[PDB]
Amino acid sequence: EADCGLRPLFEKKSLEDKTERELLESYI
Amino acid sequence: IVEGSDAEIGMSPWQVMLFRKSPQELLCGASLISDRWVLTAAHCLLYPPWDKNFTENDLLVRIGKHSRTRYERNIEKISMLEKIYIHPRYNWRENLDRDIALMKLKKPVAFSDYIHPVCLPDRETAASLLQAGYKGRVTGWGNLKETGQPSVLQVVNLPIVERPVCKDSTRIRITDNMFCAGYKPDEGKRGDACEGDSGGPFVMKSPFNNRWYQMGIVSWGEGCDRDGKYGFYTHVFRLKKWIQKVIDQFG
Amino acid sequence: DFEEIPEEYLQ
Ligand SMILES: C[n+]1ccccc1CNC(=O)[C@@H]1CCCN1C(=O)[C@H](N)Cc1ccccc1
Ligand SMILES: *[C@@H]1O[C@H](CO)[C@@H](O)[C@H](O)[C@H]1NC(C)=O
Ligand code: NA
Ligand code: NA
Repeated sequence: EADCGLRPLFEKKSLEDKTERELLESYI
Repeated sequence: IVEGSDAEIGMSPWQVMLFRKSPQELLCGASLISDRWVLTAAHCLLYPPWDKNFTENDLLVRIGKHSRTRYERNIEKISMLEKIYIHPRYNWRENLDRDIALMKLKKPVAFSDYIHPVCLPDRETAASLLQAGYKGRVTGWGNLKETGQPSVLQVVNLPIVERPVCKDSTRIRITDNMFCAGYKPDEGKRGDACEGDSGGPFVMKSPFNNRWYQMGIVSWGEGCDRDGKYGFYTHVFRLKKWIQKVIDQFG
Repeated sequence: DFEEIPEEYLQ
């Protein structure tokens, strides 16, 4: 789906969940 | 999930619960990949050593859930199965090689704030993200310890582990269709999937396009959260040609 | 341990 992987309550409204930053920090 | 935390509302809207009709109980996790297709581990449906061989009419899928045991009126949606497809080279005899299955729903599920599909990786995102040290996220309603059960969906973030370390942690033959994840004893932090988390997703958020991709399926481990052991996950990209073949032919 | 689900889904 064109919209896959974009969560209505997070990415769709530009809100971040409490631990996604931990993932980002590991992507070096 | 061992040593995880409560999910936030809508944190994993592709999460699916495979539910046994009789007796009513949690069977496995799974994930929503379109309005009609659900992805899970083959061993959730077929595992002869344990006399497991479910048919479509034996199960339901429950989508949009947060609470493990509650009927989440006006939020979750319950779907019947039209057909199960198990990888034809799924190796239940030895090492769970190619531990992957698809379930086609009888009717499309309506997306909502709580129900939304995850992306499957292409070659490029897999190459970029499937690297030792990079973290993914595992979710499920499985046991909180190896030897109890959660009120709500649990989540844990875990690093992908170097292949030689995965290989050296076990006597089981590892294949290119698997990867392993978890902290090493010297890393302090911990966490793992456990019984009941089987079939659920290992996801990563691409820093290139800010979308979530399902890189793995919870497959196997020796105990749960043991020092020096790691969780093993089906390598979704490696098996994507099969996924696409099934969807193209039966979709 | 699970709350009953609507009968419509068990038919
Ligand atoms: C228990 N566990 C830990 C981490 C992730 C997922 C799981 C759940 N998976 C399982 O319980 C699977 C199903 C069949 C036996 N099994 C296992 O994980 C076995 N403990 C190890 C095994 C692996 C491959 C072939 C035979 C045995
Ligand atoms: C599992 O069940 C099907 C029938 O529903 C049967 O044909 C099959 O032989 C059984 N065992 C397998 C696939 O190992
Ligand atoms: Na080994
Ligand atoms: Na471990």
